[PDB]
Amino acid sequence: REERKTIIGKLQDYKIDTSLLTSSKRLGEGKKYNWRQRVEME
Amino acid sequence: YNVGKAEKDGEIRLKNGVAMSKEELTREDKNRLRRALKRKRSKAKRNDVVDTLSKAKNITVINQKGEKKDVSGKTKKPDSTNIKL
Amino acid sequence: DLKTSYKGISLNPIYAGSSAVATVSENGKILATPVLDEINIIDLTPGSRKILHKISNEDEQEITALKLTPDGQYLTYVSQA
Amino acid sequence: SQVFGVARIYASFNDTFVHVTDLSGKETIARVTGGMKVKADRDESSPYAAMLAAQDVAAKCKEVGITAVHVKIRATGGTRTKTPGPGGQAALRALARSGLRIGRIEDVTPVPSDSTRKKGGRRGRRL
Amino acid sequence: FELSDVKSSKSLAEIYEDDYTLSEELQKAHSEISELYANLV
Amino acid sequence: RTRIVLADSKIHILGGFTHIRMARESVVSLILGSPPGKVYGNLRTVASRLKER
Amino acid sequence: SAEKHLSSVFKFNQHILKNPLVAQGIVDKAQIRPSDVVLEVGPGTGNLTVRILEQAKNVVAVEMDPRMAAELTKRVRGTPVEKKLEIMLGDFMKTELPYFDICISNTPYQISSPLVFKLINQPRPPRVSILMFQREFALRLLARPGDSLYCRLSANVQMWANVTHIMKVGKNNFRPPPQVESSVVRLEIKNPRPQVDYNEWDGLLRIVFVRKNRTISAGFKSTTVMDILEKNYKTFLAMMHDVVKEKIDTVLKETDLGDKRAGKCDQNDFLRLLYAFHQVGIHFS
Amino acid sequence: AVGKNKRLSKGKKGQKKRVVDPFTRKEWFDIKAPSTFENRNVGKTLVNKSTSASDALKGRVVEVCLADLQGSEDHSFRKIKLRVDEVQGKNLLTNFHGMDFTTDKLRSMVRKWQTLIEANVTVKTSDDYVLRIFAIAFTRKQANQVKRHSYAQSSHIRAIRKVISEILTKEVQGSTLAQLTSKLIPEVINKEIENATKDIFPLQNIHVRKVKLLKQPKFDVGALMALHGEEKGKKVT
Amino acid sequence: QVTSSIAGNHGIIADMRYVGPELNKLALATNSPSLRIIPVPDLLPLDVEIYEGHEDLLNSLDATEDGLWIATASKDNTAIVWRYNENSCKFDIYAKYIGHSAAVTAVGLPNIVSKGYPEFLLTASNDLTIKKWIIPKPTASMDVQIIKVSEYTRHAHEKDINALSVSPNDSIFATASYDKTCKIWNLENGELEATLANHKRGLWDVSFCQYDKLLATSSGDKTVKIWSLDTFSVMKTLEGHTNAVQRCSFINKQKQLISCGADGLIKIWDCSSGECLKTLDGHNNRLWALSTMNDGDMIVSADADGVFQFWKDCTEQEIEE
RNA sequence: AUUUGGACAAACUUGGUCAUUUAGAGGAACUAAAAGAAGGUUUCCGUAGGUGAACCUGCGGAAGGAUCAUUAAA
Ligand SMILES: [Mg+2]
Ligand SMILES: [Mg+2]
Ligand SMILES: [Mg+2]
Repeated sequence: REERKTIIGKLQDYKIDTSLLTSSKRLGEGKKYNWRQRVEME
Repeated sequence: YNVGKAEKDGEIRLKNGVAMSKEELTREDKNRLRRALKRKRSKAKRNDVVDTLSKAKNITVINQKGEKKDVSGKTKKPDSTNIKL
Repeated sequence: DLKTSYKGISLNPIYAGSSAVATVSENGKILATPVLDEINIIDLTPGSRKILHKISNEDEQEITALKLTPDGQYLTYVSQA
Repeated sequence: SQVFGVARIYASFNDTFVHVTDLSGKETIARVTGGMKVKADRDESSPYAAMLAAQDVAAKCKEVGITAVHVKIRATGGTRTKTPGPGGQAALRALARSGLRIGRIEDVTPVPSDSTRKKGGRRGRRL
Repeated sequence: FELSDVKSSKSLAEIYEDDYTLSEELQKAHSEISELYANLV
Repeated sequence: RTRIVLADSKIHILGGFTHIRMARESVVSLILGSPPGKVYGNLRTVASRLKER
Repeated sequence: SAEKHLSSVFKFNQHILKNPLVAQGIVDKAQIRPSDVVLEVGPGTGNLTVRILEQAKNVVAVEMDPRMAAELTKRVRGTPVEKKLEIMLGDFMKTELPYFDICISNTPYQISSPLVFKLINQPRPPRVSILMFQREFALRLLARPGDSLYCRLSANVQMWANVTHIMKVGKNNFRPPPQVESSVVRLEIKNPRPQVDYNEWDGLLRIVFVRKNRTISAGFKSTTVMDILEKNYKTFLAMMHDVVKEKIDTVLKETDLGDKRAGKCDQNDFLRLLYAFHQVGIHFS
Repeated sequence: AVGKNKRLSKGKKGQKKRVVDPFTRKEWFDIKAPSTFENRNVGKTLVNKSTSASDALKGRVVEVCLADLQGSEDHSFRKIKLRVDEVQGKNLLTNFHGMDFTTDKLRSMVRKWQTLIEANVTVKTSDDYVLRIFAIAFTRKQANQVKRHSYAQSSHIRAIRKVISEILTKEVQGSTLAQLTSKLIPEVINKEIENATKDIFPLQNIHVRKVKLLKQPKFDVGALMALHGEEKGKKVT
Repeated sequence: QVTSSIAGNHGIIADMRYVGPELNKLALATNSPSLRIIPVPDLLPLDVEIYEGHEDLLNSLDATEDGLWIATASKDNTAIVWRYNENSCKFDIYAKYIGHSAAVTAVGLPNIVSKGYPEFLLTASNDLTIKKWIIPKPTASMDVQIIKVSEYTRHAHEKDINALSVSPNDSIFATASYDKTCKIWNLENGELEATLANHKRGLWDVSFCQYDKLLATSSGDKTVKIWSLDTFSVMKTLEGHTNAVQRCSFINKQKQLISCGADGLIKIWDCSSGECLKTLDGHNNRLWALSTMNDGDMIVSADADGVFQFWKDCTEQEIEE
């Protein structure tokens, strides 16, 4: 268990987002905006 | 031939042979006719599942989209200012 | 307010869906054009263009050849039948 | 006074092709399928859809100049069934009614001397 | 419903032929029952 | 409402288009190994429908 | 006239348990505190749900069959516990479930795997869950490293929870009897959740459990895996196929796991493999 | 499926308009068979008019029944491929390209309780046409035979195959392509095989099943003209 | 020279715009290289004006609100700008834009024209890029100006770009692609403002609400979604189409939306509540084109068979009766 | 390029002031409310797998699994 805690602690130094990473699931496949109102109103 | 129910939806036809349009009736006459029908009706399985669901209040329906709605079909929905004021 | 009720006017094609050549009368006033299994006899008088007649065989057989007499009194056509 | 084409009928389980060409086969005159003649996918292989396709093809043949055709009907063949189905029989009857001379009828299904594995698996297919 | 597992004496044209053109056998027994009941009575 | 010729491993089915497709599924079930008793039961369900329509 | 809406979500088209000891044993093992709100999956007629209603603060029942919901409703009308029950009708996997401390489920086995991960990913997840699965699927949750049934599910589920066998339920205990054996198991989601990205953990496991009884080195030999990892390395640099080959070789050699089998590896071996890959810049997912 | 209910596809968006009938620009061409065949007219084919027409016509292969070419139904089950080589004034001059049987005839011949013997040889004519011949034969039972079957021992089959290959090689080598064709029509090769194999084992349905043309020499217009048995124009005014 | 031409049919119509100084003319982008312009019928119009400047069929079309400018996107990888010549009362080729690798599928013109001429041109192509082209100031030479340099070029989508829409103030524009997403770009820089990815099938159309900050998108999943440009999130989802929705437009300012489907039906929705008020059935084929005039008082829809329907608002007439 | 001053002036933040829709909870009015059945599934062996598993799948094998009709020829 104490080894688990040390390894998990060291991971956060190397942590990133995963949105752009390809999933391993792929291995198988191989004026103002509303000026128009303004003219009509006046 | 025997006199039956009114063919039009806006009229009352009795077995007496007398027809009555809802437009020509006065308000007092519409009330007694409503109560007269009530007396007549009083003495006179999936659907059984549906009404039981509607009768109970602690029922929430989840549609295909996952959104939460009541048995009736309308979306099921304290603040200090609201309660104090 | 809300814009719900709408009234539509249709503009169908007069000449389409066939290999037959359109024909016109000698004076150039009457034009007969095949549209699939139907024929549109059209008046070309300027200011008053209209569909004089609509001929629909209903047999579903298209028009192969279509001819309007030079005088414009008769229309002769042949179908795939 | 008798110009011959070749009416190549391909009757699959899910469709029927009626394809008329010249004697060489390099030159297409009219290709119509049963799926061009029906509103539902389920009916593309029907004998009804094959009859509409063949009548549609026969009319185009008479216009171009073809007055007779040889018939080369086929099934999918290969690892699948070797006999043309009811859709193909329907087209052949429709061509005969059409008024074109029918020259010679042959079955040209692709029959393997040997095959690769069929798609079903060890337990079979076509429930 | 009972499904016949024996060869049909009617040819495939005949099964279509008769389609072109509550039960008589059921009513046939009914006449027989009335005959038997009438005689016994 | 069809007729079937079982010539060794070669099956020919004669009938109307919708009918011969009904006959083909039953034959294919038997080939795939479904016992005849279970097949005979399904035939009764479809046979009942055929008379209704 | 509710037929309009309920017919648009249900068509109005099961194996019922018949041993009271199984039903009783489940609720006692839950150890429901008097201040616990309980999510109950698969109320059935209501044999169990009444027992949970007696000892729980509030009970939220999720059902899929409108008939079975009505049967639940009838069994609690005009009762002291009517005010503690909330029935959610319809597919409950798409909906966002409320907060709950305990989950007691007579799961439809079709949704066993999705459910086990729905609870684990639930924000502020439950502390204990008594779930009933089939023997084959249940034994894979309970499988230990080096067992024959050790798989991706065993490794993934054991990183976020601890699964313990409670009892076995035979096919005879249901009517009509199913063709497969059943089993009741306890799942305890870990609090705090371990600080390992789910996508990274699952991403590594998928590549190496394609052939669990094959060496880890062979798992990284597939061209498609190389293509996936090569793109991911490019993404890392953005914020070289030959290079990735050398990077994978060093990690597998240094960790001394390249000649090991995933079926005979534990959490630490995968964690060491995961960490070593991060050092060389290879992020799986 | 052309119904409205059919879901819209991506490919329907922009489609070319049909504004030209292709058959307006097509030109018809007459196909003529070599002189070895009795009926030289073998129909007609069409091609786009020259903008050239000759290029698309050359190399074009047409297969026809021998019964049409000879006007006798004895050849109903045999087909001849003809390849266009020269075009002269709307006449496409063709040469022998291959021969094959109908599928129905082959299935008709293959029967149970007998031995199927097939031989093939790759051999070249004197004109340097490399071709592959396929011969098929079947064992038969004698007039007084009482056994149900007529199987041959594998020693007989190898002996028969050796004899057939020897005959096929001899006939092709000592002959030109045009002369080889003249042998195929009267089925004289098959009678030669029957006589040679008579003392080994009785046989039936001896046929030259197929002929493939693998390689061809340099095309020679003069030889083609002779095989078919120049024309000044007419002044345009 | 030809005195006059009669149109037997107009083929398959991809897009339409109201054009001309009185907006009585209707420009068509058919499956033909020629730009057809027909007069709006009095409510048989055989006559047609055929302008030939392109080499292949026209994918899309846009015009300015005054009607004196037209932009045509063609399958020959080029875009032309046409200007109305009051002297001849006919449109003339003003400029050509040649730098695309594949077919130009969508084109866009400014909604504000202050100098008397439009100043930019947005184009999208099957090479999956969007380019901003500047339009030259008018020159007396009256010779076609050929432009081969674009203000910017941005890679936009992974699948063919189907529609392009410009906001009222010319500050942003949106592209709809069959890769199931709609992207909003800053018109001045081309910077990606947002990505609207909620549909399950590829998008066929995208339409800015000309009055309020709203965007409507139509997809092959048979639904239309309304997006808030402030939050860039789906406000409503409109269901009811049996087949894919190919066109969507706002009418009656923010109040209502009109959509066309491959089933051939035109539906009018209520944006606030998202329920179909009315269904117009006059077509027997898919509808690739839908143009409105005077904020939906007049609506024109074109069938794939070549049938036009001219819908005229008549609510107040009905209410009076 | 860049600087001073003078008007035009988009766009932003703010407290107001006008007009329009609009959410829950109350209070209190008016009107309407003429109906009346049953129904998918051969049994296994060896081996290898499984995350919408009340069971699925790949490979080779077994019957310990219900044979009708035509058929020598001429
Ligand atoms: Mg099938
Ligand atoms: Mg096994
Ligand atoms: Mg053995």
